[PDB]
Amino acid sequence: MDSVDVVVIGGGQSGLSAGYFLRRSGLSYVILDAEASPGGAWQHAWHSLHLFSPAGWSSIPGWPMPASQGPYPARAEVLAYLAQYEQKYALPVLRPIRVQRVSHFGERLRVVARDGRQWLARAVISATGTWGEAYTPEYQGLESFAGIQLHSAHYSTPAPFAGMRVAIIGGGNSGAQILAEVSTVAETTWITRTEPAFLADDVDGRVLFERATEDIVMVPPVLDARARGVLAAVPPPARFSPTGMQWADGTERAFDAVIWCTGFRPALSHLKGLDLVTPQGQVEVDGSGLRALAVPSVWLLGYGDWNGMASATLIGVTRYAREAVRQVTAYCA
Amino acid sequence: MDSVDVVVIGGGQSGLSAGYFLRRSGLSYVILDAEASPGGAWQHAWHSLHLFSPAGWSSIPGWPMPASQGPYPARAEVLAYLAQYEQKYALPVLRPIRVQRVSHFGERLRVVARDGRQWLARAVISATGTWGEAYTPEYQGLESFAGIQLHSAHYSTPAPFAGMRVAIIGGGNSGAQILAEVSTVAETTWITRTEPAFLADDVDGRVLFERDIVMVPPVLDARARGVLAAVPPPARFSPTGMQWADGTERAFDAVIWCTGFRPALSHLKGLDLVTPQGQVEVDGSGLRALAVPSVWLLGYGDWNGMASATLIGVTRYAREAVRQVTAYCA
Ligand SMILES: Cc1cc2nc3c(=O)[nH]c(=O)nc-3n(C[C@H](O)[C@H](O)[C@H](O)COP(=O)(O)OP(=O)(O)OC[C@H]3O[C@@H](n4cnc5c(N)ncnc54)[C@H](O)[C@@H]3O)c2cc1C
Ligand SMILES: Cc1cc2nc3c(=O)[nH]c(=O)nc-3n(C[C@H](O)[C@H](O)[C@H](O)COP(=O)(O)OP(=O)(O)OC[C@H]3O[C@@H](n4cnc5c(N)ncnc54)[C@H](O)[C@@H]3O)c2cc1C
Repeated sequence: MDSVDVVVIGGGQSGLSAGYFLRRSGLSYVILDAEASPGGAWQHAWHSLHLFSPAGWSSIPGWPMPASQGPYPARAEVLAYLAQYEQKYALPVLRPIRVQRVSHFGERLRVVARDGRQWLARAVISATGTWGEAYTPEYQGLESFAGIQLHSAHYSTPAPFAGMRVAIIGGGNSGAQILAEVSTVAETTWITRTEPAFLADDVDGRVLFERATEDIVMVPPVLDARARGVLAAVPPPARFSPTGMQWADGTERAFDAVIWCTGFRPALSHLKGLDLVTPQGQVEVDGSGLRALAVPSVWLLGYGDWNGMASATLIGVTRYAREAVRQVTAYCA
Repeated sequence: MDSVDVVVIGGGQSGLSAGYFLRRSGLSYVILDAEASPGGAWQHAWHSLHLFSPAGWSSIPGWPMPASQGPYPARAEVLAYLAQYEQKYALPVLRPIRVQRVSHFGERLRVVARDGRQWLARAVISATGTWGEAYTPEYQGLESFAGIQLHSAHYSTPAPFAGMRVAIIGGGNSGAQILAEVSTVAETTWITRTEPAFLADDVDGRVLFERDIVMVPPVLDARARGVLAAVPPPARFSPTGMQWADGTERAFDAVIWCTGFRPALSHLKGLDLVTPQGQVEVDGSGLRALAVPSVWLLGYGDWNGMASATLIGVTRYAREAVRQVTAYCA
């Protein structure tokens, strides 16, 4: 049972960012991550994925992302970056470890792994991301649909959908990008809640970051899809049928497959039992967005806007990582 | 959407055995497996694990296990075997693929992967093993125990248990072996339902095939260190330990469940094949499913053939299953 000052849970961009700042502190720490390789959830993104901002705009603290081959970073490059980042700062990343549970051990916290390894931490920084909690909504008659379903989290390639009629549900960047790729081999139908909003052709995802005083980027395959005229959105249906869907007015479309691009929740099963997870799947944090209210020794990092505006982006996590790390450095004194 | 005659789900020793025979049939087939590497659930066994029979007695069809360095095969050798086995027979193993669902598509079956890939099969041989469905029983007050728990499926090394009081629950070969290893660094207590029965010192796991727990070297050792005393189940758990019928209390820092597994058949839910006992209802041969004739099952344990869930004993059922389906495809 190692005693450390800080345990960081999750070894993605968020955890590596926390790491960079903890290195410059005087504190003893470790970073626990469940994956086989470095790179967080990017290891699970689909093959064609590219970022929506250039390398300079996709960089975490200190060492920036190397310039990419094309205008936008490819999935591969993001992995290469995050790999080389750990080495560059020789960060204490133990991998693979699945943290099962964090629980009270007197004044400190006890972090337990699936295989019985244990750590004793004065502080914990949860940086586990969202990929692990894919969200599918509940629609009437869904349990009856005979076709194929998957979440965007497991989308990989358009091939399997060749020649099918396919519903893409969700109107974010993901929906748009996957719609773009699947429309190349399938009769496609984009189902969105509100009619989608595209940024301008001459601008990129850095814009979403610039709203940090407090929608979807025209990345090349999206430009292409627009030009092929497949970016028409339709409102949600009313019911699912065994073979398709049905709308308010009674119009019926058949589908062979459905791809849920309906987002994710924070992956905080390891904090259940500390009673920190709200029924909305978040935690209640202080005004800085970072520190948990019900248990002062737990900080959270990188999860999304409730945990800091644009914290769930490469560029935007840096600020909160700094703040979280100086906050805990104070706590350890 | 590939049409094949037979889809084998699971690329462990069971699936490779089904594979060996399907190769000698004239049939088109494929083997889908979820893991990163070959070797099935042996990739997940703990570091010190050795088999309880020699190599000759741990072999699947055709090409036998190479002789091992020591008297019993080590985890590493088992993986090496199963790796080379696939190359030797150039078996059609697609990996990694997670089969989500098998469902009716007219006369045939439709096998669907998590990422949308699809196959159209006249027949399906489920060989997904048990590792994926670890079983922990439900004891009173368990939710309250403050210490550490894991199933044997995630046991790895004794180090984390150094200096603790530790309960080992389950009295199989696993319990015994894990007890043997963890007793080297921890005050240990073996909790079993039935007082455990050891085979004789001069015999090994081949005996179990000739139809309880084998005296493999670390177990001999543990016997000699006097740590193989079993105790009956407790009555309830406390936050810091357990309590027996008579009211005696022992404290524990950790608990390791060696209480077995169920068959991993989530992919057959929805065909309504999975009994509430976690099995499926099969014909007299033990292999073919009753409620859906196009589904065979292989390697899952005694209900699916005596000693089917062993390296040596799966061979027979693989052959039988494969000749059964070869008949069905005609
Ligand atoms: C399709 C898609 C496109 C995106 N595009 C962009 C983009 O173009 N630009 C951009 O800035 N952002 C983008 N993001 C968002 C954000 O950059 C990613 O979500 C990124 O994955 C978040 O990094 P993270 O560390 O917060 O989460 P992750 O990278 O998911 O998480 C890090 C790690 O924590 C580990 N973990 C979780 N639980 C445990 C546990 N119990 N024990 C140990 N380890 C654990 C996980 O396995 C994972 O390795 C995109 C996201 C998606 C889904
Ligand atoms: C601790 C322990 C010790 C043992 N010791 C011995 C011994 O000494 N001698 C002996 O003969 N036997 C022993 N066995 C038993 C048996 O030999 C092994 O259990 C073996 O792993 C069973 O072979 P299998 O192929 O049926 O299962 P596995 O090897 O677990 O299964 C093969 C594959 O099915 C895959 N799979 C599951 N679901 C899906 C899906 N939905 N889609 C795609 N792929 C899937 C799994 O990923 C897995 O790789 C032992 C078992 C255990 C647990």
